[PDB]
Amino acid sequence: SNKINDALNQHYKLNVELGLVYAHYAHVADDEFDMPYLGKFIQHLSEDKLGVHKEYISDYFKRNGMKLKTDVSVAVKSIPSDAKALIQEVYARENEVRDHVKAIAKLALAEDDYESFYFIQWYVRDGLKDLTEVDDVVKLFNSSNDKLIIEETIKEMVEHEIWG
Amino acid sequence: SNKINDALNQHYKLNVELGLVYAHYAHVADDEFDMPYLGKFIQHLSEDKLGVHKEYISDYFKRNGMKLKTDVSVAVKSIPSDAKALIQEVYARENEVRDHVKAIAKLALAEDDYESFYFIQWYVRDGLKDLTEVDDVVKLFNSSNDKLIIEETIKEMVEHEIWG
Amino acid sequence: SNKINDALNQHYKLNVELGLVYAHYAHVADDEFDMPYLGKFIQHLSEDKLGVHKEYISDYFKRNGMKLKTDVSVAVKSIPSDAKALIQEVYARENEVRDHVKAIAKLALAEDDYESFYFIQWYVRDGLKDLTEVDDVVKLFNSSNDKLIIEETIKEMVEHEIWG
Amino acid sequence: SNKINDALNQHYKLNVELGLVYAHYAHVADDEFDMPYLGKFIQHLSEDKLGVHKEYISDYFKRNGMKLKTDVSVAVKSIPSDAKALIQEVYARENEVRDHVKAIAKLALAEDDYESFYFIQWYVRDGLKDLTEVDDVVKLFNSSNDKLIIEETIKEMVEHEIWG
Amino acid sequence: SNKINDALNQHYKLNVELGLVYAHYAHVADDEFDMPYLGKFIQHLSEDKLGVHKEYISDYFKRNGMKLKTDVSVAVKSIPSDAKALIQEVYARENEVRDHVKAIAKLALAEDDYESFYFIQWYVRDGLKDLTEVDDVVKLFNSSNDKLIIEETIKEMVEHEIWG
Amino acid sequence: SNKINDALNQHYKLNVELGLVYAHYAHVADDEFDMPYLGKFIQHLSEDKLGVHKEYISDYFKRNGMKLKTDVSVAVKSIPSDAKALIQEVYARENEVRDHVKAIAKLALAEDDYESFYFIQWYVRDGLKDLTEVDDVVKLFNSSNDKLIIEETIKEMVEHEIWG
Ligand SMILES: [Fe+3]
Ligand SMILES: [Fe+3]
Ligand SMILES: [Fe+3]
Ligand SMILES: [Fe+3]
Ligand SMILES: [Fe+3]
Ligand SMILES: [Fe+3]
Repeated sequence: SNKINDALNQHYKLNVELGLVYAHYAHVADDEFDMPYLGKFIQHLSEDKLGVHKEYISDYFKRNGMKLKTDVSVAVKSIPSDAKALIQEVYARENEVRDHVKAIAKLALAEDDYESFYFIQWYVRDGLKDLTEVDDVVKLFNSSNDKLIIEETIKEMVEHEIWG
Repeated sequence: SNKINDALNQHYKLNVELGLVYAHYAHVADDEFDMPYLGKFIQHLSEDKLGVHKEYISDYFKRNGMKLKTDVSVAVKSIPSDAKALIQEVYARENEVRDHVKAIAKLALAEDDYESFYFIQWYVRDGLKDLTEVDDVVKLFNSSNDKLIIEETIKEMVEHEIWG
Repeated sequence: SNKINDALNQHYKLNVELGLVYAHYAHVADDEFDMPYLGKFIQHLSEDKLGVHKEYISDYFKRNGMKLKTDVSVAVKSIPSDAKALIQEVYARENEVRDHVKAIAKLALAEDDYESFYFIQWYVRDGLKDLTEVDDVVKLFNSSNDKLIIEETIKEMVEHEIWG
Repeated sequence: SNKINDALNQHYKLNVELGLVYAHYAHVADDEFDMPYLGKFIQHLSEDKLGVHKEYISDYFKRNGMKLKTDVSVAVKSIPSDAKALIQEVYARENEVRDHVKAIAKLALAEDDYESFYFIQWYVRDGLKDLTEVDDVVKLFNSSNDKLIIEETIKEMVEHEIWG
Repeated sequence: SNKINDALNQHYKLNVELGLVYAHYAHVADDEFDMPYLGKFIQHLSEDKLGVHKEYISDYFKRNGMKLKTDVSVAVKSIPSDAKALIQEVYARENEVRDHVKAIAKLALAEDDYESFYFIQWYVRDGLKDLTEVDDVVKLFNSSNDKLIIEETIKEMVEHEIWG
Repeated sequence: SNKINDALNQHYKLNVELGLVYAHYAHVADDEFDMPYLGKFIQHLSEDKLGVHKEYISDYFKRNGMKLKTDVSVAVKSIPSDAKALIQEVYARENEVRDHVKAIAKLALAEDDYESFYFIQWYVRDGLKDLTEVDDVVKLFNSSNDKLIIEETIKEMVEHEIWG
């Protein structure tokens, strides 16, 4: 089936682009907003987005017999004003990748291709896991106004059976 | 100094592009040329190119006070015919990054910016180290004709005080 | 060469004077500004400035055959108003010692005296390391207004491969 | 009481000056008189003179409520002829610091300031301890004429309940 | 570049010749001057001169792509009169190899060949290290006149972070 | 006896020359014939030829009362075409040193100098041991034609009561 091929290629592309964008956001949050631990958090997100999230697609392509296509285009020319807008933008990106994964899963189940469904279950779980991990931090900036308190909270954060 | 800034930005861009290209080459060498261990070798190269090689530039920029710029554009539309041409192309890329690093070091020393010189010494070493690691394998395909012998050699390979 | 001798003697003198000044600043920050941990931080700076930073110059003089000269004159008759101005003054002193080291390195390389260059590389690294360590704390007083939060941050602070 | 303040400030100044002078003497004894172990001995003396001997005064000032004053002036323009005159000069400096401490203790007891007396007991002990440690070595150069025998003796030296 | 090739070939030749000469001097100091430990010292020097000091040049030639040339010519027909002249001659040889290394480093930096500079830094350090190790012993024969005292000193000698 | 002196001096000279020649052959076999393990083998041979094989003669000369003479002259201006001719030349050198040792032993026994006979027994054993070790490898190139198989054999080789 070529529809699953196209959808998984789109997901590969999206994952690479998000990895690079998150890396840049982590750097700019460390260098300008004077919050190194928000930088470490977004850097861990970027590493997970550039590692297993695309290595698994490459491996599945090796295993079932599809063709891979590399095509990336990223140019970060705009950044938000403070840490709150930055973390809300990261949250929106996660909320979008959730819907993309849902669309791929529906397409796979409508093709009678149950190996691809069993494959995409991992993503329909990890999407919610990571969105929750990011929402836990976007909730912080609604709770206090001293930067160092939020810093220590995120520090102790970085220091389940269904989802986790 | 802005010249060092421009040169290091160019190096950042080059490193990201090479990382992606090497990842694709590793996959296509595993999937088509029936050599998984050449795939593992090129994958380790891609990981080193996408990790520390750009994280160190990001950290140095954080530390001295320069501005980072993300701009990538990669589209792999051509691949070689057999493993020998693939490994020779990888070798050529390494031979090019060597010259790029040499130019950066000359520019840094001609600016009276000795912190950047002390910083780029690491790269003028790692360039030769990695070029040697790749030449060791491009020498293999001039020595035998059975694929599995080369496979076992690379397997035992993956299994100094100045350079290393 | 006598020019390198004069430059290294000037550096010896500067290091001794900075050691004493930092010791006094640590005491006055402990006794008046009610911040003992800022005192401990500046005391560790003073110890590093009065120890190895001049012992290494004495050793190099013993080793290559130059003459040492002791001449100190310090009189701290003015102190800043609050901890922020104190830490900014410490930062300025670090930013000055950086330029002094850069000048010595240029002079050494222009003399064809490569042993002195290999010797001063240690200083062109440690300058950036220590300036970063002090900037990390001068960033704190732009982030909060409760003294004890900054205290706990510095406490957990006191509790790399290129630079560090 | 301000008299104790003045006396302890004088002792602080004297200790810093002696520290620097002893450091220079250690270097010149290592570099010219071809005796590295006499250098190590005088260096340990200089470290003890520049460390606890003034840190304790700084701490006591923090604790009782007096003001500290930093004012140093050292210029070593003359050095003795051989190791014997050097060690005799060090001995004379110790014999002088003994009398200075005795004067401070008398002044403290004549003021009805018994905390300062309890504080200065440590110094009236350490003075005799260190003078004895130096006399043990100035006795050596009255016993032999081979430099290396004295060297081995001092080496094994560097390798009580009332005083010690 | 062929100039660096010629210079490194000259250094290879010089190192082999010095190795052989030092071996002969060690033997003759053991057999005639009745000092076995001076023999052991000079033998360790000869081993370091014949081992890594030329193996590293061979390895660098393998690594960058230059050609090696073996041409040796040694004939020890004259020896000094006592141990003092012997150790002073060894010292002079070290003082000469220092200048040879300095010339090679200048030539490398004037060619814009920074890999050779990074390579020769090791030698510009080891030269000073070894010259200091030999001067420590040539200082002994200015301190005493009993042979066995010097023997025990050298015995305990044979029994840093920048240089060492 | 001076005849034994002359013969042992000749053996000393021969051993030094063979050491240097073998070192060069090891390098050229690593750099040109693309066989690093043959290089390691010949390097171990060169180390044994330059170490104990001449240190024992130096020690025996110290012990019985003869005079040592250093005179070397080597110029490697010709090398064979492939690894087989190289290893056959090494074998011929071993076959020659065997006969030289036999001649020395006959001369010693014909002089009624039984200490020299007891001394040379070690060499009349080690000659056969080393010739066998080299013949084991010159037999390999008569058994296969893939370079990497021979490589793995020599690798596992490098990884008795009369002779050994
Ligand atoms: Fe994830
Ligand atoms: Fe690398
Ligand atoms: Fe420091
Ligand atoms: Fe003391
Ligand atoms: Fe050495
Ligand atoms: Fe042998």
